[PDB]
Amino acid sequence: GITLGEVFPNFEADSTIGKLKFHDWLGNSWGVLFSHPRDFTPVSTTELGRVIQLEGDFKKRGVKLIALSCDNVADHKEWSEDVKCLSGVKGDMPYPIIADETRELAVKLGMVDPDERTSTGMPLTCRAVFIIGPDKKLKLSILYPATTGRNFSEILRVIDSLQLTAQKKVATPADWQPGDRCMVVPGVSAEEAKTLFPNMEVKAVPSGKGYLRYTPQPKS
Amino acid sequence: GITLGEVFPNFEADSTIGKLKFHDWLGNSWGVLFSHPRDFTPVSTTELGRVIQLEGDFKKRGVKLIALSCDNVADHKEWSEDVKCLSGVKGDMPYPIIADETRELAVKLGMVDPDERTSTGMPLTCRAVFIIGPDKKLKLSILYPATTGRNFSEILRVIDSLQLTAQKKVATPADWQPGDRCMVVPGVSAEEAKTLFPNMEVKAVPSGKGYLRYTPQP
Repeated sequence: GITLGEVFPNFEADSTIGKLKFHDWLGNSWGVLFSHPRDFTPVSTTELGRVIQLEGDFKKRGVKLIALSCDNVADHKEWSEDVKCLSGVKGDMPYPIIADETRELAVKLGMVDPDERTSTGMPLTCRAVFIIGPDKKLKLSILYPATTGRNFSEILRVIDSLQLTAQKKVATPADWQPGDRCMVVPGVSAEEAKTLFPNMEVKAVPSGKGYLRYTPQPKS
Repeated sequence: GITLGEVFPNFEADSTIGKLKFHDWLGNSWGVLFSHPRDFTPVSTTELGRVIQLEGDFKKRGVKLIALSCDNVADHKEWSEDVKCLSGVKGDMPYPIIADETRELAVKLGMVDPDERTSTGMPLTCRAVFIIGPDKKLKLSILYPATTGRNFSEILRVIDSLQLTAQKKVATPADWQPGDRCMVVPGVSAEEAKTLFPNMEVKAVPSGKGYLRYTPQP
C-alpha cells in the first residue's frame, strides 16, 4: 500500500500509448491515477465515460489523467470505443489506460478488489484514485470497491482544495466549495494574520481558545 | 495499511466512553471510523460538527460512528464542547472519540498525515475514513490530508451504495444517487435477469457485447 506523502512508484508499464515510465510521463504536473476492475463492464464504462465528459475540467486545472486495469492493451483499445460512446463525446481518448497484467501495481498500490476476480482466479483492481502532486508525492487517495461507482465531482473538489492549500496558509472546511470561506491554519500567528488575512474572523468558542479562524478564500 | 476486504484490527483503545475493544464496540453493525489530525483545530471542528448534524442520517442506516485522533481523552472531552457549539445541536456527544496517543493505530491503519506533526516531533493522523461491514471487513476507505476537509454527504452516498449492493445483484454507476438506475452485474445471466430484473434495459455499444445493462434501483 502507499501512504500519504510517499513518493509514488516510478513504475514502468505498458499502456494504450505504449510503454511508459511514470515519473517521466507525469513530469512537473498534478496527476490522477485511477483504476477499475475489468474492461467491458458496465459501471467501469460509466466512470471512464464520465472522465471523458470532465476532461476539460481536469485540463483547466493542469491535472494529467491516467486509467488502469489488469486487462491487456488490445482490450483497452477496443473497449475505449464503448467508453467514448457512453460518454457522448466524439474524439480520441483524452487519457491513456495502463495494462497491469502481472498485477504488480495492483499489489504494490494496495488496490486489489476484495470480491472481484477473473473466472480463472486472478486478482483484479478495485476502483482506486490516487492524486499525485508535481513533487511525485501521494496527496490524497480513495479505495472504492467494484460495487460502488465513484463521484468525480468530489475528485475535482479535492483537487481545488489541494492546489489552493499548497499555495496559501489555509485549509478547507467540511463541505467547502471553491469560492467559500477557508480556515486559517493554526500555525499562522495573530501578528502574521494582520497582514496576510486582514478580514480574518476569530470565532469565540467555549474553550476560549483562538483557533476557529475564518477568512475569504485567497486568490491563488 | 489495510486493504479492502481485510478484517479490521480488533484493537483495544481508550476513548471518551472508556476502554473499548473495537469488534465488541461495533458488534453486529455497519461502522464508520474516521480520524482527524488534532483537537482544537478549525477544519476538524467543522467536520466533527457536521457529523453531529448528520448523526440521524447515519443512525437511520444502522451505521455506528467513531472518531479518532492522537490526543488524549481529557482534550477530547474539552474540545467536544467546542464541536457541539459549532454544530448548533444541543445534547450529549453522539459518537465516541478514540485517543491514539501511542500512534499504533495511526501506523497500523496507514493514516499518518504527510505534513502535520506535533511541536514535539510526533506523527499525527490525517483525515481518514474507514467503512466497516457487519462482518468486520473493510468495505471502502478514504485518505484525505489535514489541508482538506471531507464531504460527509459523499460518505452517506457510498453507504447507500454499499448497503444496496450487499443485498442485490447490482452495482451503482458513476455519480449514482439513491433512486437512480443501477447496473446489472456481469455475473447475472440473461435468463436469471428475466426474473430478477424484468425491466432491465440492454444498451447497444460498438463492441457488440451485452454488458451495458441498466435496471431501476431494486
